[PDB]
Amino acid sequence: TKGTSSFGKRRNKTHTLCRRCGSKAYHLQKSTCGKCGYPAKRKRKYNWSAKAKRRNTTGTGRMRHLKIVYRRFRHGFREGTTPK
Amino acid sequence: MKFNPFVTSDRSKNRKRHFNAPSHIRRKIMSSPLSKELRQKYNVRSMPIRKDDEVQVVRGHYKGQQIGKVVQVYRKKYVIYIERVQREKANGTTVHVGIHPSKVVITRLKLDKDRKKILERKAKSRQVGKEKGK
Amino acid sequence: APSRNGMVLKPHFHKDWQRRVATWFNQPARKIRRRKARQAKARRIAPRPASGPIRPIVRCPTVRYHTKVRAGRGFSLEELRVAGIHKKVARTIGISVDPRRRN
Amino acid sequence: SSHKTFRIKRFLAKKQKQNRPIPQWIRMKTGNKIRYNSKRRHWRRTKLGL
Amino acid sequence: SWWPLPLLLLLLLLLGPAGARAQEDE
Amino acid sequence: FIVDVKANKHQIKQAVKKLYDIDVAKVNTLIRPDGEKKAYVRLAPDYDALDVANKIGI
Amino acid sequence: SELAGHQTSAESWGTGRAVARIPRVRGGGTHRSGQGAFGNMCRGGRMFAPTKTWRRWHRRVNTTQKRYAICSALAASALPALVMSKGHRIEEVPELPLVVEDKV
Amino acid sequence: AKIKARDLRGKKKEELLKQLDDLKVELSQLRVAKVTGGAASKLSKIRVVRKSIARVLTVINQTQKENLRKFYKGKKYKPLDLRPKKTRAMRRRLNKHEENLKTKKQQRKERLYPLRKYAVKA
Amino acid sequence: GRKRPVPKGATYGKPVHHGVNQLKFARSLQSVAEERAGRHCGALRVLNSYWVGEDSTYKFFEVILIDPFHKAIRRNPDTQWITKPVHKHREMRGLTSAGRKSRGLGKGHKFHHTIGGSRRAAWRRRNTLQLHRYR
RNA sequence: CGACUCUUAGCGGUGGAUCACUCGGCUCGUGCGUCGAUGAAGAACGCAGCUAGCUGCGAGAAUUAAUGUGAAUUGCAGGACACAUUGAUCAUCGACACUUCGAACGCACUUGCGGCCCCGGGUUCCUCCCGGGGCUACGCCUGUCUGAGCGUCGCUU
RNA sequence: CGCGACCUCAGAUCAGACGUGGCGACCCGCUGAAUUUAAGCAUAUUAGUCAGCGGAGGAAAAGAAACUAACCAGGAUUCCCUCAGUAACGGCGAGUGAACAGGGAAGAGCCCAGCGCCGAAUCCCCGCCCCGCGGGGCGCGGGACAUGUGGCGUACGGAAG
RNA sequence: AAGGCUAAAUACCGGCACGAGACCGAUAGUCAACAAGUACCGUAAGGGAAAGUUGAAAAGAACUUUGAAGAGAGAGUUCA
RNA sequence: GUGGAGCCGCCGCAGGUGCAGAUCUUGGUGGUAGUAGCAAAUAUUCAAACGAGAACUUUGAAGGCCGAAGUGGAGAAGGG
Ligand SMILES: O=C(c1ccc(-n2nnc3cccnc32)cc1)N(c1ncccc1Cl)[C@@H]1CCCNC1
Ligand SMILES: [Mg+2]
Ligand SMILES: [Mg+2]
Ligand SMILES: [Mg+2]
Ligand SMILES: [Mg+2]
Ligand SMILES: [Mg+2]
Ligand SMILES: [Mg+2]
Ligand SMILES: [Mg+2]
Ligand SMILES: [Mg+2]
Ligand SMILES: [Mg+2]
Ligand SMILES: [Zn+2]
Repeated sequence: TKGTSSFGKRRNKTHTLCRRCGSKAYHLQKSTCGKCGYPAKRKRKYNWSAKAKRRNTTGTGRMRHLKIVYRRFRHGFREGTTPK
Repeated sequence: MKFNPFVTSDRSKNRKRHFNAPSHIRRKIMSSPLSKELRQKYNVRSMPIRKDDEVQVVRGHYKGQQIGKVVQVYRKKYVIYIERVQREKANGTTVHVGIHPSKVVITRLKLDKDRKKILERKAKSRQVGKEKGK
Repeated sequence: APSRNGMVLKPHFHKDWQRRVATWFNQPARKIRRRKARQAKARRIAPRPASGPIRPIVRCPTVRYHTKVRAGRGFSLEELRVAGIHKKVARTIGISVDPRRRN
Repeated sequence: SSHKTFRIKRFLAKKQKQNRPIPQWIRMKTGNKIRYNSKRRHWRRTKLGL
Repeated sequence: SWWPLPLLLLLLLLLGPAGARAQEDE
Repeated sequence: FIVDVKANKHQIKQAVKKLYDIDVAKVNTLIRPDGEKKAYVRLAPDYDALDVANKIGI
Repeated sequence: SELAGHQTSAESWGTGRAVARIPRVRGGGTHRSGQGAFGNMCRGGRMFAPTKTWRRWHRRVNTTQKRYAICSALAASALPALVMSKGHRIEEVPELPLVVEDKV
Repeated sequence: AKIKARDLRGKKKEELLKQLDDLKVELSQLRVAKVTGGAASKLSKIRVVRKSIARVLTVINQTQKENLRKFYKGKKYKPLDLRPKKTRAMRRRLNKHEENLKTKKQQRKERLYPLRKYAVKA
Repeated sequence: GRKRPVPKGATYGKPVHHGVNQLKFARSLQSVAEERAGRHCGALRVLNSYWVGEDSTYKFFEVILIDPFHKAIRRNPDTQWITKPVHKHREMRGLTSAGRKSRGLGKGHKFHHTIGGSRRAAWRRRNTLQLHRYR
């Protein structure tokens, strides 16, 4: 009753995936995510989990715009076109 | 002795830039010496090899006395192919064995607009060095 | 835990002292750094004397040190009165000025 | 479920397209070391979790 | 083909407790 | 056809009409389970689906 | 060693369960699921007494011994028994404190 | 039959769009040739016609946007995608003019008592 | 003062920290006024504030704010220090007149619990182990 | 005698220690010290002739332009060799472009339902009619427009 | 009744700007333990540290005495060596613990309100032009701010006439 | 005193680019030398691996023969 | 003898300095052992066909079970 027969009544899901971090941690009744806390404005990170930071620091993604800022830095942020 | 504090000396960091080089650095590093008739005439020590230069191999299983044009330049495998040196497979289909361009002597170049300018610039950079010897 | 005749010691290591440790490995590299900052400054003020203005004669306060003479902060604004040079012209000619000093 | 929302089946389509072997021209490439797709998912053993 | 695939970690979890109980004389 | 999934049946009805110079009776659409939208464009009774197929390539 | 090598959850099983009382990693699934974590015995664990970068690397010698050692090293460069018994083939060489003129 | 970018910059707007809408027809009837059995010589043409179709769109956008910067030249209040995008913390610095402002109490303090050059030997 | 925000007044530690209901919050009430005036208006730079009233339950402070991007503040170099990006949010760092009175800083023999910079920069520097290279 | 067992050895298995190698760490030091409403970090999905991952990208999608460089890319095909055209490839990177979510911005998050303005075709339309575009978050500052008050008055009635 | 001036306030998809969120090694403001040590344990210690919360910046904070001193006196801040495991705190137990002299690294000083004087001599926004690039300045003209006090000289080392 | 500003000397286990070492050498060194915060596990918070080396060059064993094939017997490539 | 690119003696220096044990850690291999086992819900049989090869596939024939609160016909959640 306690074990392998009450596992059969697992039929309806507590969490769905989150819009902001893509997790399966968005709780369908609390309406909040368990990783980022989506309807809060800030990102949910804590210093008591050092590993859970490095899953989602800056650098663990594409960096679609900080790739370019680091490349535009080393020439001083030009705005004219070029010399031919 | 190396004196510049902005160039390496370690085996691990020179082997990394050698195998992961861009393909325009990689033609500078697949260079080849010239012959004695051709460096007495163009006074330049060596050139990067290209598609139609004719070559005699100087080391290996195939050595000397066979001038032959090169036919393909694998930069990915750091290897040139020469029109005469080949190898029979088990199938009977002969294919080119590939050799390294520092094991290679250019005996006649291929001259276009740009290969003239590079030889001219690599030559002028030597008699400036002969003028330091006052 | 103690033993025979020795000192009775109070080592101050009962605290997380390994996160606050200072290693002077950069201390060669900061000595050649602050030499270069002296050299690149000495030619920036090129005719002016290095180590800046003239400092005053100052006797050290205590019973321990009042026999000796020390460089000071600046001139008291009555020396510049008596020597006859203006206090807003003194520091631009190379004279350190300390307005809170009494003689 | 046969009642699904559009985010679920544009998620289940992405997991269905990358459940696919390597092409056999790709082990002939120079210097590689992949030899079979190790990220293959069977629909009974490993389940996606929504 | 040929090259197959890896299986799964054993992931054993302990269970039983000194068989069928049993208490010594008091 | 196979159609981009941001299109609806009003846009497909004008895209097929203006690229292929033929009338469209009705359209049915289907997100096929490998991700893409499949369109079933039924031509008008004036036109034939066969010769339009032979001039678009197949 | 870079930091703790303890960046790993591990508590002992403690009780019976017939395995040694080293801490075990948590969870399941993966191979690293009941393996013995940190301690200087374990594959993947932490080494005994990890080296610290504040070991005393540099030594003092007071100046009148540094000068003693460098007066003792020039005077031995002027004896042909000592300078040949270090390896330098000075057999064909002239007068043993070799000086040359300042033109060099 | 190669499409060069500098070949297209001296052309009119209605000539580019005719030659853009041309390339969209040959890009589509090559996808018909792919989705049928196959005509493998015409499946390497599907890359030199979709990289040629980016060249026409770039020349259209660069004769549209650099013509649009001539229009707001010398105007107050130009649009946001014509202003320089140099790293938001730089758009909130003052400017070279306001950073070089001096008050009148500090203008006469610099001209009455200016910094002299000197040395001390004789 | 502050009540210690703890459920049913039970703090669970050693008895010296049972202090629910006699605790005083070492930052002043004027600095709380400067803060949430500057917390609501984030585009504004707070200069300082003063006192205008109190009754029994409430205390009233007029907080004076500076708009850094107005061209009467962006010009006039007597005021251009506060339109410079290190002066963002001077109360969340305690840099106003009401803020720095809680930091306990000052010159003198009464104030060298903060003898380099601040209270926790004096703390780090007396509690670091400065084992040198030749030691 | 033949098996079974035991101990040595030769050979073969099973296994992956050892040694040799190292495009990885680790530590120290140096220079710099730069994100975002002009849409960041992060997430989702899509992009190759044959492509699943990784890596690179964004419907211009395994990259366009520009400048440097000067004949390759390469697992296999295909197609431009022209380079006294603009020239393959690679690097650089300042010009253009940059789907959806996200501070995330019309409201919702169920790809749900809008509201104004302009442009194309239908009623040549104002009145909930297809497509395209633009605008529409909150706080807050200076100004402008509208105007609330048995708030303080002034002239009038 | 109405009209008007203000004063306190509201609305706008008003003209133009700004704030939000990320990283957080170092820095600032808060808040805050218990393991542990005391051979037990309460004050103490751990420790004003870990964890929590908020703000930055290439540095930050501090900073030109409501200082130290006590003698022939020194002279902003920060940092280093020393002072010093010292004076002092502590079931005076376990333990905790600065500063001023002194020698160096670096060195730099200044501003306002007030007080009065000056016909508000000051500033913002828009309109067109002298002249301009890669745009911001003096000028020409109204609409505002502002006397409930803008700007000039002025700062305790004195200042003004 | 109860208002304000201020460079340098100082800090830097995150970022961008570097140079080095009496360091480790694939059970070591980062968890990760490899499609690694990946495979996998948990409703979630979170947990988290294993896995380097043919050869100088694929020259990666044509062809013959046994068997339905896997697998052999020859032959061949190679210093091997 | 295998192996195919590095290695050692002496004088000093410096350590992550020598294993049989820790219900040690990780990996590998035994004996037990061709053993325990492949026993809940009545049941299989004949011929044929395709095939290298048939107790199990298919097809026909016989004999049975479920027996309409089904071992039948469709769904929801879940799966993908
Ligand atoms: O299933 C078990 C059961 C029996 C023995 C073990 N053991 N014994 N030594 C052991 C060593 C290691 C692991 N497990 C072990 C575990 C469980 N039961 C059980 N029987 C008797 C007393 C208590 C219980 Cl709970 C059920 C109860 C319901 C009816 N069917 C039997
Ligand atoms: Mg919100
Ligand atoms: Mg290295
Ligand atoms: Mg508790
Ligand atoms: Mg000593
Ligand atoms: Mg053997
Ligand atoms: Mg910054
Ligand atoms: Mg390009
Ligand atoms: Mg619209
Ligand atoms: Mg191994
Ligand atoms: Zn989330």
